[PDB]
Amino acid sequence: DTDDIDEDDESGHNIILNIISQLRPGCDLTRITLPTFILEKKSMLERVTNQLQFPEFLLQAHSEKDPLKRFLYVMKWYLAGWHIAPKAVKKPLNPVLGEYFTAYWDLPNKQQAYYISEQTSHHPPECAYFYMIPESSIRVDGVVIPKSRFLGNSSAAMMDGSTVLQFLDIKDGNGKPEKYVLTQPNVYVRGILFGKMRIELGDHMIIKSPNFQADIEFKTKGYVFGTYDAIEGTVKDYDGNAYYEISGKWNDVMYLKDLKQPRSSPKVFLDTHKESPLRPKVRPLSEQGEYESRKLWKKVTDALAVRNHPVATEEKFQIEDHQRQLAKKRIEDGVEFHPKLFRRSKPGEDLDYCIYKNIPVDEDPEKQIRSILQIAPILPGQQFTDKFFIPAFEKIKSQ
Repeated sequence: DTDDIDEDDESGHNIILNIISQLRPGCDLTRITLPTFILEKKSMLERVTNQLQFPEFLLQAHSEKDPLKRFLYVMKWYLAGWHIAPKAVKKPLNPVLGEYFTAYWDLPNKQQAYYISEQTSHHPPECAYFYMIPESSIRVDGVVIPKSRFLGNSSAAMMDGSTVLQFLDIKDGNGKPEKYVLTQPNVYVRGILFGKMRIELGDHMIIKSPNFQADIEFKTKGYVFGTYDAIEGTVKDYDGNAYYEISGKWNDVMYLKDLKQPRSSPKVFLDTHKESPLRPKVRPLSEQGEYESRKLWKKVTDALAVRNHPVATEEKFQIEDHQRQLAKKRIEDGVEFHPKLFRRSKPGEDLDYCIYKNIPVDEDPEKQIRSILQIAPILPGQQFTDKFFIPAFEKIKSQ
């Protein structure tokens, strides 16, 4: 699979050294087009679902009665997806504005999970996603907000997005659903000058719940601290009491140490080699829309799969130049882009965007499922209608 092949040969590396020579450390990469040979065959909208491929941990969390153990399972679920990634130094395609991707999972417990996402902003880039398992009262909303940076020998996507997880049938002290906020580590590429490129996850990831929190540092390989991919973090309450220390590597084995029993050794917490991922399902291509991820990028990804980069580049240009023309018209007409599927949040809320459709917390799961399926085609055989293309803000006025 080309996602796992490094195509950074001498000619290719020369192309990158070339680009690197125009930039000053600290600048962003919004002005330049990276070559196609550093692309994996997925839109960022779909790459997000890699992170959701271990729903069993989430289902366990939801069924776990003890608040602290429940927190741990959420942390386990959230950490599990990161190693599901290209083996080569490759990144997902930057989605076009209004691009959308939907997917579902048929879960071991015979329920379904549903996923809807859309690219809501181009300058600066942002996409929003929504994921729900109504039959288990589990709801997830989030956004990706990548800020690209050239740093010299390094570059990065500084990840400012976050995720909100809610257990709808577990009420907190307010009578509201138990809520977790989870942030994202930064994604670095090192060795863009000297030697071979390598991706590292980078700084701090935060997980907050009503009763517990964790701050997890994704360690950067020394010089003196010479190992890749390690994490270190503590699970605390809000009175400063530490319960567990997490350690290990996000792409190998992670361990938890019971700080209450300091004689004990760290115990296996998540072994990424032993856990089997569950991949999303997607409607057939013939059923997908013009700006639906896999269909939109199909000619690009076909060319990528056979390593035909002149074609991949040409196909990517036609798509991206088309979007440039659409953006010009908008400015000419005094109009702005408005997402189809996500409504803008009010100030002081957790996320820039949330799915537009009202899905009452205590509504029967069967009714919640029908509401979800009315938002966009997700399951095989579903159809588009004009409503889909109406902006979210117009659809919340009717609601």
